[PDB]
Amino acid sequence: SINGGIVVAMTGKDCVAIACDLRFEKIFHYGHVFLGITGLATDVTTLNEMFRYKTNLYKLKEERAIEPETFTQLVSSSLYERRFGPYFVGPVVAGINSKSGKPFIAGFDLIGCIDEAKDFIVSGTASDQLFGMCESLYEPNLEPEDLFETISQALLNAADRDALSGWGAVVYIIKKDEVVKRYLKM
Amino acid sequence: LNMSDLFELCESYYNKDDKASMIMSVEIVAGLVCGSKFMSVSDLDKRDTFIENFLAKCLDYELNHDAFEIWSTLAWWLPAVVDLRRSKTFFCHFINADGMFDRESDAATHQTSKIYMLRSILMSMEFRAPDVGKLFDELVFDHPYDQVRQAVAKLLTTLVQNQSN
Amino acid sequence: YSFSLTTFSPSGKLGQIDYALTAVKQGVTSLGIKATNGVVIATEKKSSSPLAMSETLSKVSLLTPDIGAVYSGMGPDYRVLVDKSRKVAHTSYKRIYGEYPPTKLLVSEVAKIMQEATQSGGVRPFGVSLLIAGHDEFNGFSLYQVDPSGSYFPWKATAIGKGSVAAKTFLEKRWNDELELEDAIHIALLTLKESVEGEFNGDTIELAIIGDENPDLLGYTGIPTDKGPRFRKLTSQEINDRLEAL
Amino acid sequence: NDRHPLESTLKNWETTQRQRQMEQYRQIFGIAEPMKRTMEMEIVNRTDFNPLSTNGSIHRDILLNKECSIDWEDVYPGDVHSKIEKQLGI
Amino acid sequence: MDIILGIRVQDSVILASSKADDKTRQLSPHTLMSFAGEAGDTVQFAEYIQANIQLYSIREDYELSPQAVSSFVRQELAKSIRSRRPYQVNVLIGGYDKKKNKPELYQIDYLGTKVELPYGAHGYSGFYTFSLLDHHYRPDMTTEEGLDLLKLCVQELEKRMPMDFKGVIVKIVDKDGIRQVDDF
Amino acid sequence: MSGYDRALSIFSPDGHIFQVEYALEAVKRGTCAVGVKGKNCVVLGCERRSTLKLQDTRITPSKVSKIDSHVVLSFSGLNADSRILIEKARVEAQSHRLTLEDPVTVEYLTRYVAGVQQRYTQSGGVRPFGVSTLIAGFDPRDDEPKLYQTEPSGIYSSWSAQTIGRNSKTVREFLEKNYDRKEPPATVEECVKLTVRSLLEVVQTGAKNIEITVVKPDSDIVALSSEEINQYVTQIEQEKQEQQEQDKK
Amino acid sequence: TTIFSPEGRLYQVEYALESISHAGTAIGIMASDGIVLAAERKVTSTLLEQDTSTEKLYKLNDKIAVAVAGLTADAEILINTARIHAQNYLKTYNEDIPVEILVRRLSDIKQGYTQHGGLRPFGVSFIYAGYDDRYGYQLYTSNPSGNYTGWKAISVGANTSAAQTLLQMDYKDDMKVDDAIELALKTLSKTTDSSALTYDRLEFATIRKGANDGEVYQKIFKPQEIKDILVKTGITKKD
Repeated sequence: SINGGIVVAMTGKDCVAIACDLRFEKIFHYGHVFLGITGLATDVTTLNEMFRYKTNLYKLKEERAIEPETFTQLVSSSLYERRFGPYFVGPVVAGINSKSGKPFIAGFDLIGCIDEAKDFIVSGTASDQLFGMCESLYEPNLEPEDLFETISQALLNAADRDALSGWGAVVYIIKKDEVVKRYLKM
Repeated sequence: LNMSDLFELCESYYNKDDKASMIMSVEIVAGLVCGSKFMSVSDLDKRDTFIENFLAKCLDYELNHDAFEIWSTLAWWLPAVVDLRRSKTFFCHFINADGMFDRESDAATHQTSKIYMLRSILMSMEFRAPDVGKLFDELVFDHPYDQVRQAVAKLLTTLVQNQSN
Repeated sequence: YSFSLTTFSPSGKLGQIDYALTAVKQGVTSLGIKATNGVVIATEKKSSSPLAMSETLSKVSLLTPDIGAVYSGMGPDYRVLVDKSRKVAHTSYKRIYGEYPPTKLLVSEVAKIMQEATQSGGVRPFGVSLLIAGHDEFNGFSLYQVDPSGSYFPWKATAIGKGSVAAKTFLEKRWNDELELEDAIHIALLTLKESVEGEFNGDTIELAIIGDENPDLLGYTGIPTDKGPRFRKLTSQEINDRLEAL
Repeated sequence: NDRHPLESTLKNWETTQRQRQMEQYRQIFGIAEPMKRTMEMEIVNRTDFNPLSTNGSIHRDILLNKECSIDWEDVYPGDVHSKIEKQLGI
Repeated sequence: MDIILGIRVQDSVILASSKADDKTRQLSPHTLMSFAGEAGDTVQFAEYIQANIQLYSIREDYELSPQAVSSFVRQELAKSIRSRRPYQVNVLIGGYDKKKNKPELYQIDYLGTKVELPYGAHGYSGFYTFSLLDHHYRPDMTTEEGLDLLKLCVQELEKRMPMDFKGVIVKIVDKDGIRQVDDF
Repeated sequence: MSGYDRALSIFSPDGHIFQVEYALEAVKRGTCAVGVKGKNCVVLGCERRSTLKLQDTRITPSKVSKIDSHVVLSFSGLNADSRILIEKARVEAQSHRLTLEDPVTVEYLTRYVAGVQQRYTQSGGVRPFGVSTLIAGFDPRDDEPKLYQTEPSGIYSSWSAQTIGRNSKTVREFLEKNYDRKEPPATVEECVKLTVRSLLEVVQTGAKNIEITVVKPDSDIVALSSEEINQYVTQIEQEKQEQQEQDKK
Repeated sequence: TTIFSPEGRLYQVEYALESISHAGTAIGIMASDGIVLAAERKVTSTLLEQDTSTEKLYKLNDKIAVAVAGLTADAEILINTARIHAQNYLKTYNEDIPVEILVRRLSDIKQGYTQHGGLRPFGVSFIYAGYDDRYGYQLYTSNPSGNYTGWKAISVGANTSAAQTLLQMDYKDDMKVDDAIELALKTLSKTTDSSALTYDRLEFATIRKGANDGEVYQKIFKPQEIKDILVKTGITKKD
């Protein structure tokens, strides 16, 4: 129900990550592609319904699941359709090409301009505290366990250190043939 | 097998609730009456007393619509292929079937089935029917039910036709 | 209001579509072959006069940069389907997914257009059978046939038109599951050499391939991400050079 | 009103552009030309009913000169008895 | 006034709605909605929802889960705002899931924001109900403890707002379907 | 308009031998459907054709269809059509309340149904429905049982008992002898017993083929199960044995 | 032209029913713990692409499948409409579509194409399959008329009558999915016009539960998996 909240996304050697605020995850999945949406909670849920629909129909019509880059073009072209009255959101797609193995992260404004940073992505209000933390803690080509470590400490440090009893974070760590969802509490 | 092994097969297939099981019972009855040209005098008697009790159990109470279709099919088809005098109790069950002309009987559909089964037997024999002169004194032409009054009119038709040659 | 066409004949047949398959059966033959690393589609060009310039009558057509088409039947029916097929690829799929549709999704959409013409008052079914051939990252190379009914079929090889039964018998006799694109081109040139009504050379024959990407034909450099057209239409000199290797 | 400036214009754009074209053809070519063009469109629209397909028609795109052009309206589009009793009158 | 309160218990959902029409609609044998807001739009929206779930229940000879009625209510609430300036509406749906034997409670905002709850309120309340509920609330609370928590909650609301709200109607969904319970 | 009346031989106008007559032929070939009123109930009953051995009974539709909490519809003729005809009536009734703060009246559920059937007769090379229906129930705030029949032409009529479909002559003949309009069945049990006797004369085999729905005032709609109609069938068959053995000779 | 025969019967529906009576055989069987679908495919073409992903059998959503007898061009229009309705129900109610609601949905569209004279009817018969919590494993059939019926085992298309007789004598209410695998393969081998059954002539699928309590899984079998149930069953066209 809480409006806003933050999502963070990050690349490692053959792996991806998606951190998010709990206390209803912002982070959905459609097969191997993950979508963290920040913003108005009604638009986060309406977009979940809309992309679930579109991606189930895709899987039915095309005999295979929607790849991270294709899903990026679908989310941007769907968001653009809403041009005069958009979805009040910051979507963050992620996922590992099932035919290549390359990490992918992208994020968008409310009408679908594609960012495609090769390192990390942020979305939500007060992003630029986390943008500094994430630029400070990131390094290229991590293993999955260090990749979990850098994204989780970014979330903890940029966290409101005054209300850490109200805390809770979900970190999806996504690999080629495996996905682990760690819930994380203090 | 005995004859009675075929009287227990006929009994086992007679099942009011399944039309096809019920047909196989009436096909064994038809076979028992048709097979009469090959039967010995004691097997004849066994067949006649089995047929008497079997027909009485099937037809004297609680006839359903699918049973009436199968028995009306036998009543048309059987006299056209075997002489009903080969078996004392077959033509006798239909000609002497009780309450077949009782005006007070509210069982009018049952009574109509008896009249139409007898009519089918008399239509299938025609000028070879036995002395049915007792029927002319028994006919109602005054039944309260419309169904039993129209089986009587169609029966007088076949009785007049049987005399008319 | 007693209004429909292509109603059922008492033997369980659609009738008008049957007459539409007799128009297809009268056209100049076209054929298609799928190989291990590419595909081929081919046909003959029949001149109404030798004064006609058959550089203008293309029969083999680009639907998307990885998908080709060819027909047998009524060419006018085929010029109108090809331009709807092109519009469909862009409007239904490229403008939603930023990538072109597969050769099973575009064949379904072409077939949906031909089905709607059978189930209508006011319109006759199409007088064309279409061979659609192409490539996609997850399905790989594919060839399909579409008939006036709106029925579509995946084929390893096929032929349609006058010479089609003798072509399909040659295609069964010659096809094997390890063909390559230079092999399939030779088999297709051999098959049209039997079906040809007129003269056989690089000017009378249409031939296209969906093969490797050709980065020359993209017409701009700087973006390796964009591999460049798989669909290539053989030049009349290449056809004459391969017809010298025959 | 609170309603977007462009909304009523883009709602009626397809109708307005053809209605404006027919008036130019009346003016430059005379009443016969829009009388011909409206009757062709009437035959195409009225003889082409199929309750499960709403995606336009192939001959209407030839008639309207839309056979190689995409609008946002063609990439972003938007009961068989209810269709039947509208096509025939209730 | 137009207050709504909610205290779901181990084996029931308790919907309390302000006394005035109830502004709470029986959607089925085991589902209530309560609603609050701009009196024209909400009453008409609730009857549209009720007619669609009654039509489903007749057309199927079946019940609709408290989830499915709730997501239908959010989808129709959101779909009603796609040509309109948002009307003030809040929906509090409580029902009994007879295929899993759980009572369930949902809140929907004017923007169409589903939240699945232990307890909820709208219309005429601040942190006084929410603090009083969070201190006393338990996952296994009984219906009699729930009615006492609701009495504490209505007393806290009465003490802070001594004007006459004419008490509230309380209604319960459980194994036995809708029970209207007398409370004061 | 039919048979031997023919002036100077004859020739046909626009007239009788027509699509609606062939829809009436489709209705007569569909299973027997019956309804009888009582003092304070109405019972609708139907013939199932005897189910095939591989058919699935728990999901098989109840033939008598509830249109609303107080209205019930049964039919003979084409099933597919009756499914399309019940959908229109159900949404028409739910829409009635949503726009009139009033549940649909039984007479408005009969004028609407026959009314929509009449529009598919009138014109257009859209065919009429091969369906005839019984519509039964109660109005709200009343205790009078109602029972209507509708026909493919869009004609409708009120009956205190009626039958449609296969063999319905013989059933209507039995009802005219057993239903007294001065003293109708005074209790639900007798009303159900009368419908089971009425159907027992025309159904294929027995208790399998009958199925009944009882409507009562204040939305008390109640399908009877196989086991409940088996105890009615058995009681009626007991009374047949009792009547036969109470022969005096 | 959608006018009645003088018996009150529809000529076009009867002719569409003649068309599907040629259109290849399909069997469905409802075990105590899953549904089996199987269909026989007349591969008279060597160059037709077997190991194409579908022809007779299709997914409608994550727990519903169909078999088709009839025109595949007609079937694919209905199949897409059913897929759109399944996802539009899931979008509305957040819950997976009940099988009865979808099977009868396609039975209401197919009746409309039989009433209006501008439309020919659809030449298709569907043997639906699926799971939901309202009932459990359900097996339904629907035909060009818009009639639909619930079954424990059923055949459609060619050789229906021989297949129904073979089902009726071997079907048991308490059988397991592996017994329904065996039965559907036996039935088709005891019904086929082709000399013996083989993996490319056969389309197969199942609707089991698996090991994990929340699962229902719809394996539409690839050719190699069908070869394994063929060699296990004793149909076994094996080296």
